[PDB]
Amino acid sequence: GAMVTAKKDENFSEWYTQAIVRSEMIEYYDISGCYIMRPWAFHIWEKVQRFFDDEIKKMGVENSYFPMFVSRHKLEKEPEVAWVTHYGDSPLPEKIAIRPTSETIMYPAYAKWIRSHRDLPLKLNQWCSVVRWEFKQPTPFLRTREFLWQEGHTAHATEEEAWELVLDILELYRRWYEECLAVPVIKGEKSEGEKFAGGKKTTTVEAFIPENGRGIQAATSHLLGTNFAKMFEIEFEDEEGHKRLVHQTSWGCTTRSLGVMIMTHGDDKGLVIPPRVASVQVVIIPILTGEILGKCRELKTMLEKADIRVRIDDRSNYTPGWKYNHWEVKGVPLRLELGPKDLAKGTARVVRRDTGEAYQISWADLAPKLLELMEGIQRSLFEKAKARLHEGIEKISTFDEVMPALNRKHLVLAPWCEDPESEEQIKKETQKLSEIVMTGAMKTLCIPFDQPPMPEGTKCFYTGKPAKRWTLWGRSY
Amino acid sequence: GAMVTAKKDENFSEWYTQAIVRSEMIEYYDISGCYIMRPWAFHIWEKVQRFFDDEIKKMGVENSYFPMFVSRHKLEKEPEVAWVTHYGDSPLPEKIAIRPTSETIMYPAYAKWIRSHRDLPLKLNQWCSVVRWEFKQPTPFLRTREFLWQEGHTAHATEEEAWELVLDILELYRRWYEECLAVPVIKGEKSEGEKFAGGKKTTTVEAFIPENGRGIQAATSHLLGTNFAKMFEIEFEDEEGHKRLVHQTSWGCTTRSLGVMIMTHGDDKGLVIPPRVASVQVVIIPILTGEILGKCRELKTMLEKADIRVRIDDRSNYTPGWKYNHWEVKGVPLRLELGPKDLAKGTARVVRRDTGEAYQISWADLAPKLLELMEGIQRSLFEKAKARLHEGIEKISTFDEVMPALNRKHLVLAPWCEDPESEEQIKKETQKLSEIQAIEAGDGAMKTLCIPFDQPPMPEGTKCFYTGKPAKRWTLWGRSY
Ligand SMILES: Cc1cc(N2CC[C@](C#N)(C3(C)CC3)C2=O)cc(C(=O)NCc2cc(F)cc(-c3cnn(C)c3)c2)n1
Ligand SMILES: Cc1cc(N2CC[C@](C#N)(C3(C)CC3)C2=O)cc(C(=O)NCc2cc(F)cc(-c3cnn(C)c3)c2)n1
Ligand code: PRO
Ligand code: PRO
Repeated sequence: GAMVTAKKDENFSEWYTQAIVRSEMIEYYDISGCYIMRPWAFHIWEKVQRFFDDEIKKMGVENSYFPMFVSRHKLEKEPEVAWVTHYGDSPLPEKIAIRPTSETIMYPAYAKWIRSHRDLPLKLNQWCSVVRWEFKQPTPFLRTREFLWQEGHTAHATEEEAWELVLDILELYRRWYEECLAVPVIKGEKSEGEKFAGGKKTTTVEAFIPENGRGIQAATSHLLGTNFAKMFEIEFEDEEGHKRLVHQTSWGCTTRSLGVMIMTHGDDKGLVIPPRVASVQVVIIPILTGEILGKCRELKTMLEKADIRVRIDDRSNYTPGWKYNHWEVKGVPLRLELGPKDLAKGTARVVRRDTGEAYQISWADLAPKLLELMEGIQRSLFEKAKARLHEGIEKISTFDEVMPALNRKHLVLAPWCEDPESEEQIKKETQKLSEIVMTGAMKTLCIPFDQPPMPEGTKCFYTGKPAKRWTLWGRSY
Repeated sequence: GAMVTAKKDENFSEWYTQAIVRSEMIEYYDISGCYIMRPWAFHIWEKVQRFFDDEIKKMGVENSYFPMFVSRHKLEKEPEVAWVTHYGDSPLPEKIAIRPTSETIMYPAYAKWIRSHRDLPLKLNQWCSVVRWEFKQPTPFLRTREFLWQEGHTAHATEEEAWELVLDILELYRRWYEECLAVPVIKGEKSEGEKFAGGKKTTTVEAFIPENGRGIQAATSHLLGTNFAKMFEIEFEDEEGHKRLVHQTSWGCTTRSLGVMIMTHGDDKGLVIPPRVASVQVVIIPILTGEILGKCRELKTMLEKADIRVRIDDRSNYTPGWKYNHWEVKGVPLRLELGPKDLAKGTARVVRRDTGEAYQISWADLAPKLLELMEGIQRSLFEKAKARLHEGIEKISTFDEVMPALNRKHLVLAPWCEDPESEEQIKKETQKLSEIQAIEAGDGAMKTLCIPFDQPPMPEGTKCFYTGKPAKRWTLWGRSY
């Protein structure tokens, strides 16, 4: 048999490795930092990809594909980049490099395509792989040297429109995590030191892993503004003849979501998959003759008439207990058992994956009851995570409250004056205090949109200067 | 005013570039061999990809994604590969390679995954890009140094099942080209020298460009057989305990398809895009003031209720004829003109892209008539291309018939004994003659395309059209891409 023996609330690392390995999600590779995405993990990426694609196509964004290579001189305009130097056995003219981001590849094309305001807005997106090479230790799904992602780049006439689309894409990411993956995220504004290089303002959705008390950036949505139009000479004309700079936005989302989705919902038994991204929503396990096996196909067709995803585990050379454990660690939401007594009884027995609750349902009520079951499972999966999230955040006043809260594996919400030097000072002294496999330092995660009230007079929690906004702090990824 | 000045049947080389550039399908990148696929071609790639994906999901094939790099030792296991050596300024402990094809990447994992007969069959597929860095003349879509594709790799317990899957995948490719792209292909078997390296037998579909009389391999499906399992120790335990080798198949299809489609259908005006893959099936062009745009949007919604892809070109800054030409070079099959005189009569004037025939349809009859018209356009495009294909293939007996046919921009179906030395000699001999021909012109070899599945009868005996040996089968020959 193949199941999970590690406990999630003890050795979280080994539990994560077991849950993602013993569920046929990843496979190791001989090249460090890279992993093989098996179909069970990929059919979730497919669902979130199709959803986000439909949504951005409703916004008018069109898909495209730009090369994976970039000339050296077009990238030298403002590391962890990999370069190509040979073709078989001979050297090339210029050493071309692999894309860590397609701004320097697409924007030369944007300047050529954009001439008049009638060419705006230009909204492009592409689904591609991206290489980011670091010495540091790799972690599956979260810190991968080569990850799949979507990256969209838009160019608008005015900054108002650009900012509006930035926020719309951030809302799309919020739905991606909260509605599709049932992982609660916090919308926020990035720090000046934590924001995208060369951009004006960077928006983000942040997630929280309670087991290690670490924050992690789910997705990102940037307002580049005109800072990149200067770098790449992307200009247009209004109906007055005046050459003006375009306002650019860029945004992206990786397979890191999947990893987050796992840590938020897996338990000591393995995976739990929200019914909205589950490749197989209901698995039918026949228990043994032709009558039972043929009735299972009738029930499969019936549930497929309700757009439910059903696979019958008619595999004969496998004990039913092995199928139980197999699909338990797989994370399938509802498992459906049908034996001979069930077929005679005219009912079936389903066991939900989140709580283990058993249900006896008649065949005439099977489809709507399973719909209600999946909806309730998704809602509860999201609510438990929301509760853990808000119990993992502490509202503080001074810095003397920081180190206890960090030790409780929590985050802090503090009044901050946004002095960029103060953030580095705070990181340094939090690391120093933690010193007494990753750092113990505390940095900014975001400046949440849902801003709590700032009282009449107020004070920064570190420098004592007048505080500007509430900031989320914590040990991060 | 992006038009197409070139003539397709005169300067075809330039016509292709004009048709693909002034439709805003491709854009040029500073690195040779790499091209930017703008949305107008990518929304065709999207449709063919959704089609093939649904169809292979019916076959139990599940999608995945393997890394884009391969180790040196695992790749050199028995070229045109791009090798990564540095990160920033520092070199690497081992040099890695960018994938030309992911056999050496997936198959080490196959060896780990297959243990018993219960793990078989195993059907994987991935949609990604591959980098073949040939340093010859790059052609958009046709021969690029970086191109998108799907590659599917399967492993079975017996070879009959593997070959069955091979032929099913090849049929899926024939549907991809003839039912989606409306481009006729020929199913066939690759020669012993042109088959996939290390494989047992390669099946293929071939397409024909008449303007330069060239054959081009549309897609491919390989029977690797037992050969790769020997390389990567991919074995399983039989139902009886005997340890045996898997039988593997590998198949793939690239963006080249799109390219071929263009060459098959575009005319002197620009693109012609088959309606089953077109991003905009019907373009509504207001003749230019809300009285007209309102009815345009009403018709847009009504046609959308019939799953018709409609975009209304309400850009008031251009003349209607400019819009006509702009959506003609893009190859939109149907153009719906709605003038102010049309609003009182309650009709609209629809013009199709392939023939130019113009119809005037009532608003109520709009949806079913446009459905019928798109079906007819698809049928007529494919049937015209199929007739052109059968006009361009010459059935021959002697090598004396070869050079005439090749000079007519044609292919030859000839009885062949299938000895590989014979193929190489015919290649060299056709080149050594086409060059002597072109000497007196102020400025060409022929190779095997496929051994078609629909073999004509082979009379008793019959001599190979080049060597005089007893002929095996009718092979396709022509100048290749
Ligand atoms: C899956 C994924 C997604 C990402 N991004 C980047 C873009 C983004 C999106 N979208 C955001 C901007 C974050 C939202 C995303 O998810 C970034 C990375 C990444 O740095 N991988 C390189 C790498 C390899 C490795 F072996 C180890 C490390 C490492 C780092 N610190 N330590 C201690 C080890 C890092 N890996
Ligand atoms: C788009 C694409 C698809 C392919 N495959 C991959 C799979 C396949 C499909 N489908 C099949 C093998 C046909 C089944 C296909 O077409 C192969 C290639 C390719 O060799 N590109 C490298 C290249 C660059 C270049 F600048 C020039 C040349 C060149 C070659 N001869 N001359 C005179 C110039 C070649 N380019
Ligand atoms: O990688 C990043 O962080 C940004 C967002 C997508 C494109 N560049
Ligand atoms: O590259 C090729 O020719 C084959 C097609 C599938 C993968 N390998």
